[PDB]
Amino acid sequence: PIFLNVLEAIEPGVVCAGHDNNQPDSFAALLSSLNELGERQLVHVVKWAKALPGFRNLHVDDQMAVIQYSWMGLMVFAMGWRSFTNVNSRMLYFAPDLVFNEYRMHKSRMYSQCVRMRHLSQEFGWLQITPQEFLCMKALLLFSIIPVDGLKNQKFFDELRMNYIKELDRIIACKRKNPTSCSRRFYQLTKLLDSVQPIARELHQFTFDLLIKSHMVSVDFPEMMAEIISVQVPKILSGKVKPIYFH
Ligand SMILES: C[C@](O)(COc1ccc([N+](=O)[O-])cc1)C(O)Nc1ccc(C#N)c(C(F)(F)F)c1
Repeated sequence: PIFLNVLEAIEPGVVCAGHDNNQPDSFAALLSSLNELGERQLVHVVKWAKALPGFRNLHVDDQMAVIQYSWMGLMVFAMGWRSFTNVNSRMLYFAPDLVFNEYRMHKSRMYSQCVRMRHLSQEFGWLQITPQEFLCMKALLLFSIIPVDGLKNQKFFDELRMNYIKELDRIIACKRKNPTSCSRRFYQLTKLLDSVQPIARELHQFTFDLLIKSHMVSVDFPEMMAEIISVQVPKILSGKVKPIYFH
């Protein structure tokens, strides 16, 4: 299983937020830690993406763009998996040192989004998503958001995305002789993948609004994140960059 061996091999390890859990919870501290954790994960998402089969085929400018557009969604999906495996969806496992209970979900002012991610977390269990399906679905997520005006080399991207879908087909067919069974599974997985997008959108909107008023609530945005929120996120929010839904 060359393809799956690679996905397993490059899967990022544990990333901590550096949050002070000995301090009473506050909006400013919780968000600063989410921001810092976001940036720490981006470092790994970039290394992960660049090590993915065929990613180098993409034009250099498209590589960066795709990573930045998919950043939020990729983190959402992996976070939901961690919440399921580590705490059976009882809380949201953003990081070992940044676990959200309902109180934190509320204090962060991201309650609706957190609840949707908890539901996603539960879905991993309800649908009995295997670790290999998770890995392949997450890679596919990276190739699920593009600009209307197109990428520099759209054809290369279309080929790569198609190949990742084919790998998902193979993983689904592995140990499934009945085509009907494969079809139902593909339906379930693509429906689950689609559900990630609306969640990332709510987080993008929240993050955008927060940055614009950051100086009013004492929230610290890392240099890199601020740039991406001000340059890339608005393209998504204004409809210039859109997710590719299956349904
Ligand atoms: C509020 C914020 O810190 C904003 O972080 C951003 C994350 C991504 C972008 N972006 O443009 O792709 C912008 C901002 C945040 O949502 N941070 C995090 C940090 C870690 C994780 C994880 N795991 C998550 C997520 F995805 F679970 F919501 C969110």
